[PDB]
Amino acid sequence: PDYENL
Amino acid sequence: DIEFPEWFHEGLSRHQAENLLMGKDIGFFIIRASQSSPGDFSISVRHEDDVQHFKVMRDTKGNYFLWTEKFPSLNKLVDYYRTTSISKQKQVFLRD
Repeated sequence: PDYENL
Repeated sequence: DIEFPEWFHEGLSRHQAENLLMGKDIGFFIIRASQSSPGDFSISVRHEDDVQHFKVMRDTKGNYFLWTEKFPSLNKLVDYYRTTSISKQKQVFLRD
């Protein structure tokens, strides 16, 4: 799942 | 003097975190043990229309950081994102 700071 | 902050829920999933924070206003947030990366932690934060997720980064001296600035604890990281936007794409500020 995505993370906004990676 | 060890109790966790009221918004630190260790076991909460990504999906449970989005469902919870949809019922709160912009900036409200929780911290959970990361589900997709065991041993990480995650901050889920209510944005305008949705909930976005940030990975808690660490270094060998044990600092915490999300972007640039580094902190000696999770609480000091939190407190700094009460007045510097946690989102680089819209303006969003941790609130409890």
